Amino acid sequence: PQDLEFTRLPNGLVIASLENYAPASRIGLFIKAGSRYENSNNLGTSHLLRLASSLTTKGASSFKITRGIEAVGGKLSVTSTRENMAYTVECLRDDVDILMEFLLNVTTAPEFRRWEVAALQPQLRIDKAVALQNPQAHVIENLHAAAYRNALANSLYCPDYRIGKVTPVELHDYVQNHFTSARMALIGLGVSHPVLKQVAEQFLNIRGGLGLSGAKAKYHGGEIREQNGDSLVHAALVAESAAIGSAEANAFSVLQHVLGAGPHVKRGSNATSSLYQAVAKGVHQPFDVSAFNASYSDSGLFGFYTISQAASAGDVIKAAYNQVKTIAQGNLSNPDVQAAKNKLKAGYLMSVESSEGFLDEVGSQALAAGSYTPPSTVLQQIDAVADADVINAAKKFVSGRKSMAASGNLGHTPFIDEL
Amino acid sequence: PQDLEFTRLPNGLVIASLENYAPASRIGLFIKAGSRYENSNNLGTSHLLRLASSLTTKGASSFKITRGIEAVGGKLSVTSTRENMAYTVECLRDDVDILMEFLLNVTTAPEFRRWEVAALQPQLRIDKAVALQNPQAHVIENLHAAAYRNALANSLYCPDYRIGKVTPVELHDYVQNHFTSARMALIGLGVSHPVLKQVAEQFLNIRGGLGLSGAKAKYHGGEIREQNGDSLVHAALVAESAAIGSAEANAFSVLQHVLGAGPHVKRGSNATSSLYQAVAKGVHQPFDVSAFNASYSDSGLFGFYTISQAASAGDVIKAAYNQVKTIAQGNLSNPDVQAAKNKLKAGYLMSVESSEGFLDEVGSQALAAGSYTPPSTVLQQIDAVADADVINAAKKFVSGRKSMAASGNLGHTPFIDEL
Amino acid sequence: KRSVLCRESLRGQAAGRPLVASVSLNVPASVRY
Amino acid sequence: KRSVLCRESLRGQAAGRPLVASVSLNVPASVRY
Repeated sequence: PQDLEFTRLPNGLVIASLENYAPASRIGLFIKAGSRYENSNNLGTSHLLRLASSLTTKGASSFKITRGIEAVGGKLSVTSTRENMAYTVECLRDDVDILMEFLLNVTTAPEFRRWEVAALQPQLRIDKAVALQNPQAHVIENLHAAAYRNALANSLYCPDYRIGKVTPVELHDYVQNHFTSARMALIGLGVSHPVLKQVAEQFLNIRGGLGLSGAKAKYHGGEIREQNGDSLVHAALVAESAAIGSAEANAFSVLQHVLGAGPHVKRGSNATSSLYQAVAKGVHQPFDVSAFNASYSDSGLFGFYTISQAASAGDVIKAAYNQVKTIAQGNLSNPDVQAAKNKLKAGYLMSVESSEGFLDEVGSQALAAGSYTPPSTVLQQIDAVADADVINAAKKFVSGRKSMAASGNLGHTPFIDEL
Repeated sequence: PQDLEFTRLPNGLVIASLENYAPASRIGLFIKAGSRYENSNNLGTSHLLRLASSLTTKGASSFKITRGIEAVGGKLSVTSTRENMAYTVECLRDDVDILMEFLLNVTTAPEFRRWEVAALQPQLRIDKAVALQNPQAHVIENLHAAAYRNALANSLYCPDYRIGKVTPVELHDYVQNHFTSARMALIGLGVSHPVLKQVAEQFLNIRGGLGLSGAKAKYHGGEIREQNGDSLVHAALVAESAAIGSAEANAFSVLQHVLGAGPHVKRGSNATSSLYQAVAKGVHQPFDVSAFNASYSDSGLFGFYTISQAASAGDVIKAAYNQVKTIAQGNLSNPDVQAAKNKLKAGYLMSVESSEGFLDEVGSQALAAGSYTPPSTVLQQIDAVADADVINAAKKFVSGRKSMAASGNLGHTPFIDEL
Repeated sequence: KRSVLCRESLRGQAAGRPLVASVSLNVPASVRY
Repeated sequence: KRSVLCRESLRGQAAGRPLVASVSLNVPASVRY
């Protein structure tokens, strides 16, 4: 009924709210601290911070905090990416107040006790371990660290050698410098904005400029290669995409989809996916491949991902490239761009068809722009992309510094010079 | 009294001998299997092979082998490099025969038993761990896998993921293909050649061509960077050296020494080392640096090695480069080349002033050339290097594809584009 | 570990705003794109 | 682990024939250049 309601304060923190109909409300304070905010000496402290969200803080002991949310059947999720760190908080309409006072403690009153922070430490390994089970995670990670040099090439997961060495002052300093007013965006899905503000005003007023971590962007072509014993091999090939919320970017997104192979059908094969077709024809029976597309504030990464077998690695890899070369040679007919488009549009909508989805989308936008762009407008922007534009962007991959990351038996994985 | 005595047989295995005066005799069968002979599927096999020297074999049980050499106070060393694998065997004049029959079983009659090979396995980790304690080894290893693509890029220590996966048919295969007649060279430091030959003839006649592992060379510039928590940082910068036993090579070696900083004085600083001087002047108080020089059959690696602290990494790294650029700009006075030369010459002679040294030198030569070049001759060759020649070589590092490896806090370590 | 032998493979990463988003929650836990 | 604080550092690798030669012997054991 009532649409969202943004409001930038004097501090510069953003806040939104949507009194929805249904029974479930969810706050989420998104602080601007991603993994790109750590240095050589600070690496792995966001990771630990992410995992220390239930520790004692100034008003609420670790015990109260967890038993408290249990009391009421809430959930407290602490999500992070290379650029941001969403602190989610779900619970029943009637219990938001009990819950909010928890989110506030957790975020503005953390008390990292030597003893408490010390117990955690080992959790990092356990966490890292489970996430590194998906080749995607280590390759994807390795990708970022090869393509960047300084900031976005920092991974999400603590470096093995740092684990036990993440000190209390480190956590306290990261909170202090990054968990600040200018970088924050409140976001409610079932709360009163009037009452939200009040609270935001009372609890979120802290000073801290950007880049006390060492903010800045830079792309650097590089290749990280991980040999294994596994039959299958994964590899990424990516060159500087266009930036976040910019036209070029958007273009990329649309091109992405022309090749992009995320199956829309269970047990179904893509007929739409060029990459898949092309790859497929020159490739063996079992394989899988998809267009990769990343966009961040101050740079992007666009290019594709492959999953071949030991002796097909190259064939696949090249095949994919060649095909994306085709579009950059100009060869791309109108029919396919419009399908792509509609694919993308559909996607975005579904993406925001959920509370959790919406709440992410909103916060996300808060941190980038400073307001909420409605869907419609969104939709218009994507449509504006020119059928040529797409090609043009694609031209850029082929004529853009390469950066690749592979895993598995790498006898048959092309190097930079190979392609 | 009697000088060595080489002899190539119909098989193509070389054999030498020097009845010396002194009490201690040392045989050593050098088989031509280095690390470079394994594939993606066979990596780590020489390593295990190297560690499995005391296992049961066809004529002597692991127990007899060990207890036997102990009986007499003998030593059995099994040394390898990227190109070769020297199987040394020391003992008392009188006991060569008991010992030789041991060397022959170990090498021609290995019996890798599922159970025995299996209990070894864990030793690989223990061995890898103890050699990875010197930054030099992991960097120097990282260097070779960055700079090569395929063959010499293989490391001497088994890859963590392979350890327990080293199977008995692997060991059996590796021996069979590589531990053959054409690739072998017996070498005695206190044995009769007449009696040596007989034995050689009776026990070393096995067939096996080269490259059933996949022989071939290739250089590829690349950078491997390993972040740490250690104050100090080590990095290596190296371009395709000249090949083994060729003029270019030799030139490199002389050049190496003009910059080469291997202290000749305890607690003493080099006055001679240009690198050190130049680095020193632009560098801080504590630091250390030296000229790196590697030469193999089908390729080489020349350049330097640095050890700086966090913030000084670049300054030192460039400093060192700049200085080697100087020599490449032409700036190098006669007085320094002759010093160099004499330095080299003195070193090679001291290298061979010991039994162990001599024995290595000799076998080494037998796998390359096919005969023993005497010292004198050696000495002549190094002298033939032109003062220009050196410059010219140097010109080649500055104008040859770069390839670097570093470890530690890499905030301040130049990349490829940095220098 | 889950065997990845057939045609079924369909994993590769690329979302709208979020990219490689790792969650750690008090209750659940995961890795998306 | 041995502390490497002072001027003493003098480790860098480069020999004549042998380069990075790793020994494994029945009795002793090591890593040279």
